[PDB]
Amino acid sequence: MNLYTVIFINILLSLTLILVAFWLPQLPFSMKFFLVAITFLLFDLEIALLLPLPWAIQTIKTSTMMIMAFILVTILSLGLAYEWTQKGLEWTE
Amino acid sequence: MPSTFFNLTMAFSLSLLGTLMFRSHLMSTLLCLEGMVLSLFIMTSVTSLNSNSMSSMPIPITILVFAACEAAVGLALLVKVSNTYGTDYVQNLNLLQC
Amino acid sequence: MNNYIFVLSSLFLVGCLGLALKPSLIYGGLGLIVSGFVGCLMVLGFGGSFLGLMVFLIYLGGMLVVFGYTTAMATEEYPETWGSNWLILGFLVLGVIMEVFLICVLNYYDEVGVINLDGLGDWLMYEVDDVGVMLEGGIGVAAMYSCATWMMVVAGWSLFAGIFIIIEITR
Amino acid sequence: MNPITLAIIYFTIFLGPVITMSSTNLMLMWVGLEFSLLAIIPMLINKKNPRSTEAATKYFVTQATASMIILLAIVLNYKQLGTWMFQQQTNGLILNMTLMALSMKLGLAPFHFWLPEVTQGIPLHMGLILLTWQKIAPLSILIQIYPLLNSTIILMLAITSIFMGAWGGLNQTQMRKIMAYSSIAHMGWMLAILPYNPSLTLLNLMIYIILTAPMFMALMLNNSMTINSISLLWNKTPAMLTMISLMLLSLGGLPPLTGFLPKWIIITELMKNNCLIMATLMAMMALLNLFFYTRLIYSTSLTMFPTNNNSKMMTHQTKTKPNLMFSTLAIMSTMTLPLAPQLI
Amino acid sequence: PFLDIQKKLGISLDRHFMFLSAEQPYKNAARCHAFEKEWIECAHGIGGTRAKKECKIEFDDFEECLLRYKTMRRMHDIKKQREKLMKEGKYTPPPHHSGREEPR
Amino acid sequence: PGIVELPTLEELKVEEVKVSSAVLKAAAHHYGAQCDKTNKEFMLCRWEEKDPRRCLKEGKLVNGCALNFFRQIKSHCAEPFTEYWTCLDYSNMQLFRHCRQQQAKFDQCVLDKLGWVRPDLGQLSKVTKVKTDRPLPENPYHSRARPEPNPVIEGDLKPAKHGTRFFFWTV
Amino acid sequence: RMMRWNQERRRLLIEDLEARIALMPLFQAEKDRRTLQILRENLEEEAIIMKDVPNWKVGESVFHTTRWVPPLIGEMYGLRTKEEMSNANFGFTWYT
Amino acid sequence: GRISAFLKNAWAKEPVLVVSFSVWGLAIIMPMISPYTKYASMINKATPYNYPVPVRDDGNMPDVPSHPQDPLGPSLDWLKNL
Amino acid sequence: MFFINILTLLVPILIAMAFLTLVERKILGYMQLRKGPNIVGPYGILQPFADAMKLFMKEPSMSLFIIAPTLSLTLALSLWVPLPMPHPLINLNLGILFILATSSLSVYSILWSGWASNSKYSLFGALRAVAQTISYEVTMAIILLSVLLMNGSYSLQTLITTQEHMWLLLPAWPMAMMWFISTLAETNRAPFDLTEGESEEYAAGPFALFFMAEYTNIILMNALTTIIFLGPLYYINLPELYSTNFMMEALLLSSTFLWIRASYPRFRYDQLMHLLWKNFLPLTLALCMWHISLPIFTAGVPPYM
Repeated sequence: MNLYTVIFINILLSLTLILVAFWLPQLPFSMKFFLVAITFLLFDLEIALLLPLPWAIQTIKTSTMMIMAFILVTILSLGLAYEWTQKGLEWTE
Repeated sequence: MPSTFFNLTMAFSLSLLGTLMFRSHLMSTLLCLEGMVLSLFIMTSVTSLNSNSMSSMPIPITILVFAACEAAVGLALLVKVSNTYGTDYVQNLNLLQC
Repeated sequence: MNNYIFVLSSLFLVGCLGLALKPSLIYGGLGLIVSGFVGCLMVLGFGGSFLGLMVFLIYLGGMLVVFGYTTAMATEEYPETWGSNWLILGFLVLGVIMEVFLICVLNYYDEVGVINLDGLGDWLMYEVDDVGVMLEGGIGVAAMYSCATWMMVVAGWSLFAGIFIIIEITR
Repeated sequence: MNPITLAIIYFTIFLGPVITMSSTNLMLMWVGLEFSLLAIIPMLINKKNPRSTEAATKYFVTQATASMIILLAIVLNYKQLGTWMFQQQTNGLILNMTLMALSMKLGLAPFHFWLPEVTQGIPLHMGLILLTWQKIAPLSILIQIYPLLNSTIILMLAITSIFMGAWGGLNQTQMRKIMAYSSIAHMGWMLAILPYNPSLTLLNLMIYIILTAPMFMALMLNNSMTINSISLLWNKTPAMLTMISLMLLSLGGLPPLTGFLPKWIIITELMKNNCLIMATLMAMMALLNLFFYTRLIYSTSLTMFPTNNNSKMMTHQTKTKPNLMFSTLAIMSTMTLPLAPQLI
Repeated sequence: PFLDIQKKLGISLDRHFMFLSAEQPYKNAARCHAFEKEWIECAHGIGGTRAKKECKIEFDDFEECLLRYKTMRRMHDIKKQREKLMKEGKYTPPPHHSGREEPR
Repeated sequence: PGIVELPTLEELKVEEVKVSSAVLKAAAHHYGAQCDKTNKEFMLCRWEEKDPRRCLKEGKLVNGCALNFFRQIKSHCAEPFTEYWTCLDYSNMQLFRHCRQQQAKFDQCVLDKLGWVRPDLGQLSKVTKVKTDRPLPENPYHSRARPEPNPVIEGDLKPAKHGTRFFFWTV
Repeated sequence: RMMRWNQERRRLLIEDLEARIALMPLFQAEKDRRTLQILRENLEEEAIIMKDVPNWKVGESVFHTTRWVPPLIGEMYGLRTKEEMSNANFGFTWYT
Repeated sequence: GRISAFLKNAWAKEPVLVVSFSVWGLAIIMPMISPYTKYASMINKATPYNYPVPVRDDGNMPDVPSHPQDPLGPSLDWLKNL
Repeated sequence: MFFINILTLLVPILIAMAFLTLVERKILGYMQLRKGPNIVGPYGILQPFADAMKLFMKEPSMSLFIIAPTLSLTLALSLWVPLPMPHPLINLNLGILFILATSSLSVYSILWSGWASNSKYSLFGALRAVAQTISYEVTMAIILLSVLLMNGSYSLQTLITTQEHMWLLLPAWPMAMMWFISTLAETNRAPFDLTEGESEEYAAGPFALFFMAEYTNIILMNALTTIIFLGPLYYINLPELYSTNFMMEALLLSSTFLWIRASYPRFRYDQLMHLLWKNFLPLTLALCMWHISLPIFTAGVPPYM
C-alpha cells in the first residue's frame, strides 16, 4: 500500500502542476546508432547474468564462480575489441 | 493462480494471432513476439516460485536473453529491408514467387 | 486488494490484445510497456523481487528503448489512420465484453478448475518456509555460478556470437 | 565475412544441433534450435541483396513463431508435472502443438509455403545446409518422444506433404525449388514411418542427405540453377552426367538403386501395422517425383540441347573444384543396395 | 535420450535438475518432494507402459499435491453451502472464524 | 477415500511462554545448552517421523523446560536481563553489536550466581548425537512395495540363425 | 581494513544464526500445535456446515497415502476473513 | 628490447589498456598465490543457514559429541584467532 | 503519519531544488566575477517563485505532451523514497536496482518528445542524447555491481554499517572518478550538455517540469554518492548527525557540479562516445573482476542476513 500511496501522490502532484500550467493563462538511417543500441543490449544481458554475484559468492564453489566471472568478462572484452578493430566505434562515415 | 495463468495463456494466444495476421507492417509482428516472450517468462517464474523450486529459475533468464538477441537480429533485418527498399512495409516482398 | 492478481492478469491480457489488434506502433508500444509493468508487478506480488527488478532493468530499459529507437529512426507512420485506431478501439471494447461474458459463462460449468471466484483470494501461495532464510529467487539465479554452469556459458556464447552476427549483417 | 566471424558462425551451427540432441532438457533443445536459426541467418544474407534479405525475414519469422510455440509447450508441461522433460502423462494438445511447431520448422505441409521462396533466394552452399543440417535436431526431438504421438495427424501431415511437394515439383523449373519439394516429400515419408520405427527415419534422412549434398556440389560447380543452364553440362563438363542421372533416379527411388530401399522397408512396417491404404497412396504418388527427375535426366543426358558458342572459350580452360567425397557419396548411394541388412 | 555422450563420459550438465526434487542449493526442499521421490522409485527399473498403469496410486497423489484440484473443489463446495446457510438464516459463525481468538 | 486422524483442541493445551522475540533472541545462547537435550530429541523425533500428531509429547516437555529456565532467570539476575532486551529491541534488526557493554555484565552476574557459561563461537552449529529410548521406524513415507523389476534375460551370446533372416540377403 | 571488518561481520552473523538455531525447536512445536488446532476447528465447523448433504465425508483425505501433509494456507485460513488471508499472503511482500 | 620499447611507448601513448591488462593479470594470478583463499570456502561452509539435524547412538561412533559445548566435534577456533 | 512523512519528503526537496537553481546562478556569477541575483528579494531568495509564476503565466499530441514530463518528474521524485537518512522511508532490498530502473526510464519521455515532433532537427539530437544516456547508465550500473560485493546485499542500509569504521572512497576511487562523471551524462549536465548546446520542443510548463526533474536528479545522484562512497557517521543515538553530515556532503558535490559547469568546455559527441567505449568500459570490466577476486584471495567475503 505504501508505494501505491507514494506513486499516486507523485503523479497527482505532477498533474496538478500541469493543469495549473494549462488553466492559469485563462529522415535517413545511420547504421552507427543501431549498432550502438545493439551493443547496449548485448551488455544489459551481461548485466542480468552478472548481478547475482552477491549471493553466488557465499557458496562453496569459489573455484567455479571466480572462473565463470573471469570467463564472461574476458569473452565480452574480446567481442568488444573485435568490434573496435572492425570499426564499430569510429563514427566517421 | 489458475485464473491468472489461464489469462496469461490467453495473452500468448493473442500475440500468436497478432503475429499470424498482419496489418502492413513488421515491427508490430516483432512486438507481438516480445509479448509472447514476456508472457512465457512470467508463467515460468510463477510456476517456479509457486512450487518453491529454485534450481529451475535460470530458465527464464536464459530464454529472455535469447529472445533479446533474436529480436535484435530481427530488427537488423527489418533495417536492411527498409534501407534497400525505402520503407518497412510488407507488400514489397512479392519476389521469390518465380 | 484480494482481486490484485486477477486485475494485473486482465491488464496483461489487454496489453497483449492491444498488440494483437495491431494499432499504430506509437500507441502499441505504450500497451507493451504497460504489459511489462503489470507482469513484473504480478511476479512481485508472488515474491520474485529479483526477477521483477531484473525485468524493469532489462526488458524496459534494454529492449523497449531500442525498439522505439529503431522504429523512429527507420519508420514512418504513413497516413494509414483512416480512423483505424478509432475503429479497433470499439473492436477492442467488443472483444473485452466478449471476454467478460465468456468468463461469467465459464464460471458456471467450471467452478474449482478454470477459476474459483467465491474464494479467489485463496490459492496463490501454497506453502512457505516461515523460519527460513535464503529462500529468494536470487539464489536460484545465482545457481549458474556454482551449478548449472551450462546456462551461463551458453548465454555467454549467444552474445559472443550475436555481436559478430549483427555486425556481419548490417554491412 | 572475415575468417574469425566465419569460424565462429560455423562453430555455432555445428553446435546448435549437437546440444539439442545431447541435452535431455527441452530448454536446452530449444536453445540449440535458436542457435541454428541465429548462426544461419547471416550465411543466407551475406550477399545483402533484396532477395536474400526477404528470404531471411521469412525464415526468421516462421522459425521464431515455432520456437515460441515449443516454449509454450514446455512451460505447460512444467506447470502440469514439474519436470522439464516430456512424459507419458501430458495432455495431447501439448504434443499436437509441439508437432505443429516442429513441422513449420522443418518444411512439412501445409506449413511449407516458405521453403521454396527462401531456397530460391539463397545460394547453393547455404541451401544445402538449410536442408541437411537444420532438419536434424527437430527430428531428434521426435526420436526422443515418438511413443506418445498422434499418429492420425502425423500421417495426414506426411501424406499432405507428399501430394503438395509432388504437385509443385511437376512445375517448378528452378532446381533449388525442385530440391526443396523433394525434401518436403522425403521428410513426409519419414514422419509417416516415425512412430513405428525411428531408425527408418534416420535412414531416410541419411539417404536423402547423401543424394542431395552431391547434387548441390555438382551445382556449386557451375552455378547453373536452371534446366536450360544445366542442359549445357554435356558441353561444359561431360563427366558429371553418368552420376547425376543415377542420383536423380535414386532420389526418385527406382528399385536397383538405393533410394527405393527406404520406401520399401517403410511400406513393410506400415503393412505390419495395417496402414496399407496410406502406404498405397505414398507409393502411387512418389511417381511424380520420379517424373520430374526423369524430365531433367532428359534435358541433361539422354538428349543434347543447343549450346552457346563461348563454351568453347570455357573448354579451353580447366577446372579442379569437384572433390573426392562427391563421387564417394554418389557411389555409396547408387551401388549399395546389396548392403541393406547391414544398414538396418 | 538420443546421444548419450553425457552418460558415456559419466558426467552431468543439465540432467541434475531435470525435475523437482533434485538437490536444491541451501537444502530448501520443494513442495511435493516426497511424492516425487515415490513416483520416481516406482518408475525406476521398469520402462514406460508398465508405469503408466502401475504407478497411478503414486502419481495421482503427486499431481494433487502439485495442483490440488480436488482440495480446491472441496473447499469451494464447503464455502458455497456455508454462504447459502448464512443467507437462509441458520448459521452463526463463531469468533475463532469470525474475527478474533485467544492465540499463542 | 480414507479418514484422517487429528488430536483435539481440549488437549495439547499447555500454557505457552508468550514471551517476546527480543527476550528470546537475547537469552537464546544460554538456552542453547541449558534445555538442549530435550530440544534435540524433539527435532530428531520430528525429522524421523513426519507426524506432528505423533511428535507432541516432546513439545510440552520443551516448553516446561524453557519455563523452568526463565524462572531461574527471573529469580536471579532479572534487572540486567530487562535492561538488556530494552537495549536490544531499540534497534531494528536486534543485533548483538549495539549492546556489548550491557551484555558481559549480565553474563558475569549469571555466572557468579550460577554454573552457566555463555557458549563460544560455533558451538551450536555442530551435529551432536542424542541418546534416546524410543525406536526408529521404517517406511516413514508410508510407501508401498516396489513393483518387481523385469525378469532379466541371459545366456551365452551366440550368433544368428540361418542369417539376418532378411529377404534372400543371406549374408 | 575492509577485510578485517568483513570477517568480524561474519562472526556476528554466526552469533545471530546460532541464536536462531537454539530457538528453532520451540518455534517448530508452537507452529505445529497452532496449525493442528486450526485444522481441528475447521473440522468441528465443517461438521455442522456440511452434515445436511448426501454422501459427504468428514476430513476425507483426498489422497490414498496415510502420510502427513503440509496443509495449505488455503485450507487453514480458508474460513477466516480476508484480513487474515492477506496478512498471511502479502505480509512479507508489502513491506512489513 | 622490442618489448621494453613497446611498453615505454604505451606508458605514454595509451596507458588505459596497460592498467586494464595489469589489473586483469593480477586478478587471474593472485588467487593462485595468496594463502588466505581457502579460508573463504571454510568460512562459507561453517556458516549455518540451516539446522544441524542430529543422529542416534545405536553404535560406537566416538567422534560426534553428546553435547554442543563439548570438545569432541569439529572446531574452527582459527576463525577468532584470525 | 505516512502522508505527513511523504510531505516532509516532497515539499522540502522542491524548495531545495528551487534554491539550488538560485545557488547555481549565484556561484556561476561569483566565478565569472559578477554577483548574481540580489534584488527581487534579500540576496535573491524570491527569483525562483518569480520564475514559477512567470512560466505558469506563459501561454503555450496531448497524450505524449503530458505523460512525458509527468512521467519524468514522478520517476525523479520516487527515486528518493528508498534512501536511508539514516532510517529510510521504504527499506527495500534491491533498492539501488529500483533506483537504476526509475532513472533509466525517462529516456522514454526524451524519445516520445522526438517521435512526436516531426522535426528531423529534433530527432537528431534526441537520438544522440538518448544514446549517450544509455551508454553511461551501463557503467553507472556496473560500478555498483562491482562495489556492492563488499556488502553481499543490494540493500542501502548495509552500506552504513559497512562504512561504520572506514569510508568507501580510499578503496574503489578508480570508480568514484567515474560514478562522479556518468552522473554528469545521465543528467545531461556539463561537460556533456550538448543536448542543450546545439539548437536549431519544450513549452514553458513542460520545460519547468523537465528542469525540476533534472535538478532533482542532480541532488539525488549527489546524495547517492554521499551515501555510497562517502559513508557518514551512523552513531545510532544521532540520526540528526547522520542527516547533517549527509546534507553537508551533498551540498559539496552539488557545488562541485557548478565548478565544473563554469570551468570546462563541452565534449564533441564522437569524442564523448570514444571516451566511454575506449577508456571507461575496459577499466570498468577489469576493476569489476578485481573486486570479484578481492573477496576470494582475501577472507573479506561478506554476509547475507
